[PDB]
Amino acid sequence: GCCSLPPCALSNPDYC
Repeated sequence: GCCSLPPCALSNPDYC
């Protein structure tokens, strides 16, 4: 999911 994908985690910091 998002939190294990660097580009996604970077854009969704509070979510992760």
